[PDB]
Amino acid sequence: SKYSLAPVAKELQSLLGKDVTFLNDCVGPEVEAAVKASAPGSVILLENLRYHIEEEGSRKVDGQKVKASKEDVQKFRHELSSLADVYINDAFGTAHRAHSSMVGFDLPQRAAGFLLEKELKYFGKALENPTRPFLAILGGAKVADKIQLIDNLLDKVDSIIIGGGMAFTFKKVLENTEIGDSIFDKAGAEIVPKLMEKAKAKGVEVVLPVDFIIADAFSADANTKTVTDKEGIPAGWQGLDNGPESRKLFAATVAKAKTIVWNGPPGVFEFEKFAAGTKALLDEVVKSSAAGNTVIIGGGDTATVAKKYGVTDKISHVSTGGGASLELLEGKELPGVAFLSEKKSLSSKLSVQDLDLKDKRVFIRVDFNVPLDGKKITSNQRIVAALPTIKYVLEHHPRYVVLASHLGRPNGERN
Repeated sequence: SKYSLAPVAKELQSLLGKDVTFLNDCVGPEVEAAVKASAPGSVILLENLRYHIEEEGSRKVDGQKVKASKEDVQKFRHELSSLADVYINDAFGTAHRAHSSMVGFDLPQRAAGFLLEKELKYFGKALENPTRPFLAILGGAKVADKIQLIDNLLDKVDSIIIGGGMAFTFKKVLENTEIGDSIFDKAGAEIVPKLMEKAKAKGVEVVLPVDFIIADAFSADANTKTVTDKEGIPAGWQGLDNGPESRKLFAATVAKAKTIVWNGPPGVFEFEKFAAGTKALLDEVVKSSAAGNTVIIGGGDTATVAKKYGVTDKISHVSTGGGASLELLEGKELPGVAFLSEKKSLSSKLSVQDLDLKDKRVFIRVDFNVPLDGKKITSNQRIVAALPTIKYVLEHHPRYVVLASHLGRPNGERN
């Protein structure tokens, strides 16, 4: 079956050098029986949690949402729960979701794993107590979306680069720039003044692009040409990337920073033609961490850029999250994180390390949502990254270590 975690159990066994019992489900008498029948200290990997509608809580049948009742959901959670004495969450990328594997273990022995810990830590120090200047680079199509993100960041950054399609609303509202058919956010336009007034009151330098690579159609082979903000964008065109001067301007700002949080590329890097400002910005960000500074790449978007050009090892921290990263930056409490244990901060929270794990049935929600394109993993990175926690727990003599995760989108059904 397509979204089966079967290959992962196979890979994890070698990666661990310890036998891994793979189960064909995550809940049910058979899972409960197999687990109880495991040798002491065994490692067990359950089947894709999302084979069940009550993990997420709903699924879509022909574009028709089908939501599970709270009781069936509470049932699933109870079943998940019955497999463990200790619950460790090491799945940062799903922590912003109020899913069963995230918020359904009704037991006090709950803790964060090393990887989730790292995520919270990095984003915690940056937002809370960074080496200054603290620079935040944002990029995206919509500003209406980033309102709470931008607003939370102004309370902490020294400088903020706003690039990408969202820039245009900022540019048309503030400097009445001639944007062509560029993405304009009528809703965000209303709030830009409020946000700018806040930046001034806090001493934040807001850096916008001053020139743009414009296209006659939003496609990989559209006609392009460079224009400055002064020149403006004509009808039939739209900005899809940073211009040559906006890059020197962003590069200068990047150079000034001691802590950087990058969340959104400056242009459409997916398009070979509109990827220059991004490779440029990304080149700047690497030099900065090379010079010893703290560069954290958030999102999944920006993280894709780091991987695309192969410089992940050059960055202080590329977030695994994506929507989880974003929520941290907006300062929202993550469902799965507010679910964790005490002290309330990011840099805080109970950890695997704090709990007694000997003779304990240790359940760990890992991230084995590895990419596939050969009905076999194409990047076991996520699996490799999960090992320290697994290995830490194993080293502590547990009754066993039950592992759960999701993979792909089975859509609340086996597929």
